[PDB]
Amino acid sequence: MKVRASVKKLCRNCKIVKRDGVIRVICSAEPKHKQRQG
Amino acid sequence: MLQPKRTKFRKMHKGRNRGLAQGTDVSFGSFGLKAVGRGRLTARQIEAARRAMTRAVKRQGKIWIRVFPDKPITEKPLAVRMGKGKGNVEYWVALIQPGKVLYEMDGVPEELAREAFKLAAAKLPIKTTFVTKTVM
Amino acid sequence: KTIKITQTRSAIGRLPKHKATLLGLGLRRIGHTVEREDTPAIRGMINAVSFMVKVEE
Amino acid sequence: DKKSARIRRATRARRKLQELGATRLV
Amino acid sequence: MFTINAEVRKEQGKGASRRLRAANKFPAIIYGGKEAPLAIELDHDKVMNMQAKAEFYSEVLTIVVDGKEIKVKAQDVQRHPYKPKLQHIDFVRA
Amino acid sequence: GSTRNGRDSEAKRLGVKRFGGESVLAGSIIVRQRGTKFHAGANVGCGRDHTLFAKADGKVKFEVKGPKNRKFISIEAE
RNA sequence: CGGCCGUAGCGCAGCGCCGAUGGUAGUGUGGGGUCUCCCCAUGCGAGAGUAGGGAA
RNA sequence: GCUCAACGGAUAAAAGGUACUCCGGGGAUAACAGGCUGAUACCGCCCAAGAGUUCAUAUCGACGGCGGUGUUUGGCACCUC
RNA sequence: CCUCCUAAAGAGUAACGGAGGAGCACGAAGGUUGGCUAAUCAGGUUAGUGCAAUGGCAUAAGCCA
RNA sequence: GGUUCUCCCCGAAAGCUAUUUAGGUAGCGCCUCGUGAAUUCAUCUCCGGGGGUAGAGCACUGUUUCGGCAACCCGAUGCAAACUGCGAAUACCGGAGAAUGUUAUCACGGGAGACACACGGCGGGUGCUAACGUCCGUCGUGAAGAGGGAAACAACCCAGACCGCCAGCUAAGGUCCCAAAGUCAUGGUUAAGUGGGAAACGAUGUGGGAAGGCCCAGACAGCGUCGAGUCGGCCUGCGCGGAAGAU
Ligand SMILES: CN(C)[C@@H]1C(O)=C(C(N)=O)C(=O)[C@@]2(O)C(O)=C3C(=O)c4c(cc5ccc(CN6CC(F)C6)cc5c4O)C[C@H]3C[C@@H]12
Ligand SMILES: CN(C)[C@@H]1C(O)=C(C(N)=O)C(=O)[C@@]2(O)C(O)=C3C(=O)c4c(cc5ccc(CN6CC(F)C6)cc5c4O)C[C@H]3C[C@@H]12
Ligand SMILES: [K+]
Ligand SMILES: [K+]
Ligand SMILES: [K+]
Ligand SMILES: [K+]
Ligand SMILES: [K+]
Ligand SMILES: [K+]
Ligand SMILES: [K+]
Ligand SMILES: [K+]
Ligand SMILES: [K+]
Ligand SMILES: [K+]
Ligand SMILES: [K+]
Ligand SMILES: [K+]
Ligand SMILES: [Mg+2]
Ligand SMILES: [Mg+2]
Ligand SMILES: [Mg+2]
Ligand SMILES: [Mg+2]
Ligand SMILES: [Mg+2]
Ligand SMILES: [Mg+2]
Ligand SMILES: [Mg+2]
Ligand SMILES: [Mg+2]
Ligand SMILES: [Mg+2]
Ligand SMILES: [Mg+2]
Ligand SMILES: [Mg+2]
Ligand SMILES: [Mg+2]
Ligand SMILES: [Mg+2]
Ligand SMILES: [Mg+2]
Ligand SMILES: [Mg+2]
Ligand SMILES: [Mg+2]
Ligand SMILES: [Mg+2]
Ligand SMILES: [Mg+2]
Ligand SMILES: [Mg+2]
Ligand SMILES: [Mg+2]
Ligand SMILES: [Mg+2]
Ligand SMILES: [Mg+2]
Ligand SMILES: [Mg+2]
Ligand SMILES: [Mg+2]
Ligand SMILES: [Mg+2]
Ligand SMILES: [Mg+2]
Ligand SMILES: [Mg+2]
Ligand SMILES: [Mg+2]
Ligand SMILES: [Mg+2]
Ligand SMILES: [Mg+2]
Ligand SMILES: [Mg+2]
Ligand SMILES: [Mg+2]
Ligand SMILES: [Mg+2]
Ligand SMILES: [Mg+2]
Ligand SMILES: [Mg+2]
Ligand SMILES: [Zn+2]
Repeated sequence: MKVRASVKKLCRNCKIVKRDGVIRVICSAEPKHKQRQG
Repeated sequence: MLQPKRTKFRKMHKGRNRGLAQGTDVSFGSFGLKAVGRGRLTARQIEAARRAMTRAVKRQGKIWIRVFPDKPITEKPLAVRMGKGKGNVEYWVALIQPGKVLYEMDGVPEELAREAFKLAAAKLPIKTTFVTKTVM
Repeated sequence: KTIKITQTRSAIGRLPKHKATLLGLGLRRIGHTVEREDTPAIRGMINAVSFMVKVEE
Repeated sequence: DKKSARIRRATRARRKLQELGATRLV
Repeated sequence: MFTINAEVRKEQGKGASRRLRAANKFPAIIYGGKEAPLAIELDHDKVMNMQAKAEFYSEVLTIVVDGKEIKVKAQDVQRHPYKPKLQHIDFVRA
Repeated sequence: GSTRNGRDSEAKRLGVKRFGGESVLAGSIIVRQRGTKFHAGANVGCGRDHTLFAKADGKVKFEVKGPKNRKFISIEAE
């Protein structure tokens, strides 16, 4: 999990999702691309 | 790093930074980076932004810097009291007002200019916007 | 013809020239109403302190 | 030039006579 | 070609002009020829879209004001300093 | 931690002493100046420090005159 | 000899020069904001430039 | 007849020490602590040149940018002489 | 003590604010009359002013007798 | 340091200049008392004035970038407290005219106090456009001013307390309960307790708007199928993350 103020799609398999008031990047391809805004 | 080669005087009154900019049109190139905010741009910031946009275009096309840092800014060293004369010149700034075209670019696709200026804008303390040359 | 002028706000904290204008109109306190001749000179005094008087014409 | 040079030569005295309000024999 | 609908301005000066632009309009002027200048107000978004076309500045335009059709060229444009907006346009009778 | 500045001279109270239309007595100074920013017109003298002064009683009059568009002060004898 | 002081001077409209209208900048007073700077009401309103004038 | 230049000129004529000290005063004014501030400091973040065989973002983060703390070095002299 | 800026288009206006000068010179470098016109490489004062800076200066206040 | 009864009227200053002067003092400024004198003074309107600030501009003094011809020169772009071929608002000086004002003005004389100012607004120097910092200009308040508001809070907002009233109307600020007054009306927005601490920057949060590209010649997604819209930028309202401190 990357915890950052700037969360972004890093590839075409990344998806932005808001869960429980938190912006997250989930990626099916790359676990390194998983991000949480914080 | 830009700096006047010579000046009449070494030190300048603080002054103020009111008003809207002169030089609000893309006058030289095809595309421009325009200040939306107000502030000071240091010579180091101008250079950091220049290097960023220049690398992004891989030295294709042409870049103009429309701003020039001609205002000397003094600072007092640490552990000195107030007064005892004005401080020493440490760096140079350009005063920026809203509307000022900061940089212009020609001889690249718009898409590449937009990317180059996005990378440059991230080096600057003032909000900016991408602009294109107009007929009138 | 005459006009009635009423002071609507305090003179406290006003500029010296505004206090001098109220004196020129003869207004003494909040709610004081004076009857004055309708002349350009009088209208200019009203204009100068329009924010703290009201005209009944 | 001769005329313009003479006009220059004339001016000071002429301006003085106007200052004095003198009737002038030119 | 380019049909601009306009109204004659009732008020002029800074106060009136800023009120126009707050209401999504902007002032303009038609001059030239011999007839006196005509101060007009235009709809902002309409003209802003028109003048994105390059031929707005080249070709003759028609300003329909109070029913009358007046043929003009764009002479000068004052743009907002940093927003994509028009402050003022000069039209010359042509 | 020291300054090489810190000097100035006394202010000289130059400028216009009697403005347009003011009634003056003969001798009255109209303007104190450095050089002839204003020039002496009718019934006005120019002193050694370029002071313009009234040579007659009357009203001060400012005028732009002549080919250099220079400022002249006169007294209209009144 | 003067008035006038570039619409008047140069060159031979090509320049100088003059110059609206509108908008913009600023700003007195009162009021307001997110107040390093702005905005609103009202009054005053450039400079530059534009149309035009112009060979006194 | 004055570099009476400390230039409205105390006298014609004048340097220091005191931790052996002393008096009148001042928080009108310093040293401590508090306060205000946050340049500096410390911590966090933005951009991503590049390093990382390859690959900016595992790890690191040049040139520059934005904050937080009150937390170092300081500024100020508001409280207490 | 002088000049400029700070100084908010009358005057004045502070700081261990920003920049420079004076503590003279000259019996002509003063008075007046007559005359004259610069830098620069055509130009038009971009020169000059006994010495700072500012304001002046062609009718010259500049240059010569 | 202290300076002892009462009431009534007026009411400062914390500035300039000089000072072996700087927390002292003197003259002037500002207070008071007395006397005398002009439409003397103020406000507004109109008229006569000089500006070189704000703004602007780039011929000049400097500075600055690009191009054409590394100088000059020509074209294009900016910058200036100590630049100005331009140039306000205001302010100031003078004149005229009303109305208003307990002469509000000036002179002379008796008596002073004061010459540590503070904060706030506006224009600035200094400092980091740091300081409840420092130094000027100017206005306001405190000082020397109570009352109401801003929880509390000299200096902010409203407002100037002669005395009495168990009357009434309002100002700022308020009206669910503490706590006086709308659980008021109509139309919207917000879901964050945002409101009620918030920056670069990040994001299919959500409202509004103006254009667009593609679409029953079948789009868009998913699997030729398929059967209605779909797509992503711009502008704008309100929110979200960014957000760690010691009883
Ligand atoms: C004194 N008063 C006007 C306010 C007050 O009464 C209170 C209170 N709680 O009652 C305050 O908190 C107050 O004293 C205060 O401390 C404030 C602030 O600290 C403050 C405020 C607003 C701000 C807005 C923007 C910024 C940005 N900063 C300026 C630069 F340094 C970056 C800072 C603010 C700030 O510090 C509110 C006031 C209200 C005060
Ligand atoms: C609600 N309460 C906690 C305070 C309060 O009672 C008042 C008041 N006047 O009574 C406030 O003003 C307050 O509500 C408020 O609005 C504040 C601010 O606005 C504020 C404050 C401090 C700040 C400090 C720094 C900054 C700037 N940085 C950069 C940005 F990311 C943060 C802003 C501030 C600010 O806006 C004080 C509080 C006090 C509040
Ligand atoms: K006089
Ligand atoms: K002395
Ligand atoms: K001794
Ligand atoms: K952070
Ligand atoms: K990798
Ligand atoms: K102590
Ligand atoms: K001689
Ligand atoms: K005294
Ligand atoms: K007295
Ligand atoms: K002040
Ligand atoms: K008071
Ligand atoms: K809350
Ligand atoms: Mg959970
Ligand atoms: Mg206005
Ligand atoms: Mg001086
Ligand atoms: Mg002349
Ligand atoms: Mg004009
Ligand atoms: Mg002395
Ligand atoms: Mg003792
Ligand atoms: Mg103290
Ligand atoms: Mg301490
Ligand atoms: Mg400390
Ligand atoms: Mg202090
Ligand atoms: Mg304490
Ligand atoms: Mg002055
Ligand atoms: Mg002034
Ligand atoms: Mg003073
Ligand atoms: Mg001589
Ligand atoms: Mg009293
Ligand atoms: Mg300016
Ligand atoms: Mg003293
Ligand atoms: Mg004092
Ligand atoms: Mg003071
Ligand atoms: Mg201030
Ligand atoms: Mg203070
Ligand atoms: Mg302060
Ligand atoms: Mg006291
Ligand atoms: Mg009170
Ligand atoms: Mg109270
Ligand atoms: Mg509070
Ligand atoms: Mg509060
Ligand atoms: Mg209370
Ligand atoms: Mg009621
Ligand atoms: Mg109740
Ligand atoms: Mg209800
Ligand atoms: Mg909250
Ligand atoms: Mg937030
Ligand atoms: Zn991914």
